[PDB]
Amino acid sequence: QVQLQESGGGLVQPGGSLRLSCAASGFTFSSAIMTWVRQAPGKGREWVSTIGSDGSITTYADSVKGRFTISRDNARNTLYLQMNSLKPEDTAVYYCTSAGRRGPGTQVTVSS
Amino acid sequence: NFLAMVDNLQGDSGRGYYLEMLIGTPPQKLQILVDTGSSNFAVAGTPHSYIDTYFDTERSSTYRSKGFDVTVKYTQGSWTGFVGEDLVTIPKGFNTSFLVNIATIFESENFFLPGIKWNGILGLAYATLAKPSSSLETFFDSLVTQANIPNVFSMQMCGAGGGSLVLGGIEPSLYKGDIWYTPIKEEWYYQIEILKLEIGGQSLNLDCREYNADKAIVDSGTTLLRLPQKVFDAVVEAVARASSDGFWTGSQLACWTPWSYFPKISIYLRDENSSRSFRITILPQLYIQPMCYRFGISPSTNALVIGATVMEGFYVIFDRAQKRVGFAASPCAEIAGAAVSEISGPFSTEDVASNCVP
Ligand SMILES: [Cl-]
Repeated sequence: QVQLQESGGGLVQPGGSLRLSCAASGFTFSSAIMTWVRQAPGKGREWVSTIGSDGSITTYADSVKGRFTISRDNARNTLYLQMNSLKPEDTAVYYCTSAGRRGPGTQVTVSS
Repeated sequence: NFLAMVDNLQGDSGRGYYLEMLIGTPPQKLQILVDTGSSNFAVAGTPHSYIDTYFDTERSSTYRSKGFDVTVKYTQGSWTGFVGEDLVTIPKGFNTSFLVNIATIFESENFFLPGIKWNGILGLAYATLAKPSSSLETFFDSLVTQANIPNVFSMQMCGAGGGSLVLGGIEPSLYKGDIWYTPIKEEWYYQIEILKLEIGGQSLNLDCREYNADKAIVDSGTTLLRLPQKVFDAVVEAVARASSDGFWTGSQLACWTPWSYFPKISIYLRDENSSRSFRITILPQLYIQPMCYRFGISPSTNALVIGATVMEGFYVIFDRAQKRVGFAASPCAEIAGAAVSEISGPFSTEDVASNCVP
């Protein structure tokens, strides 16, 4: 069975930073396009970042460009999102997603 | 931008309906067939007869190969392509590019046909049907995820006698009257439950299981209304009795100078409330197709396929998020100021089994 499992959220201060991870099993991770999406309270789903299977192509939402870094370690079946200069509006559950499937998510809370 | 998506299809039921797409960096423009009956995005990757251009991966700086290939066989036709990933834009509707899987065809048979104006195919069905496996993210899954649109698309085909593909929503201007929803029974094809076929108000003498032998599906990439042989024979007998042996088998055209001499054909679908059904009805104009005329229904082995013959009567909503398919009569479905389709309901399902799907 395909599994995705995010971790690494929690409570941070404005200006703070975090590393999210997503552990993948049950499919060939090194061949999958991988995506981070988030859902903030009171808003629709918002795409954050996508990374191609070999890691060389990365794309970002304008709202996160220059603050966040997506990356992946294919040998460890792990997807990352490193986030700098966190803002209150970054408060959201973050999901890793591939081929229609998503993990249970991890909550980031940015509080003043 | 759903309003910018109106009139973004060209073509007709015979040569398919196709969308302009821009692929790679700098973008290469391709014309892509809309197929709700499959789940792979594939384009010509080499010269070929019946196509003018193809996607040359060596000219895209953003193309990345996945290092494998895939063969896709249909009953009629097949292709083998390299699998890669590149950035795509849909000029009419989206302000930005998205990263998608793409197969580039280097060998095919009976796939690119004479008279076609497309050079690739956009498979809008579910992950289950993607090749080599369901892990190859589909085009629509990529789009929903990266473009922040609802998990819904809809289609109006206008070429009976182009159209619109609305990615992310429903456009009110594209239908008249009410929308009726039938549940998606399984998420692979758009499989829906047919309860009954009527020809001029007369029901056929068949158990409802026959219509779902082994699946009834909505498929924009199929030209005709395709019916399992037993259903086909019953249909042909009713249409003939209510009005050329080669004509019924499509091996012959039929000529006059016509439509008033033929019955309406109704398909009953189960509503979201299972005690109710509605019916979508096509008039003779949809199935006696001007070409002299061709019969717009053909036999199938194992599927009832609601192809372009029927879809050209309707605005069809593929509401993945709510696991249902919507139907509404289409304003563009008229020939000489006469509607060529109808929808009505509700009807009771008391005398039908609670599950017609085997
Ligand atoms: Cl993928």
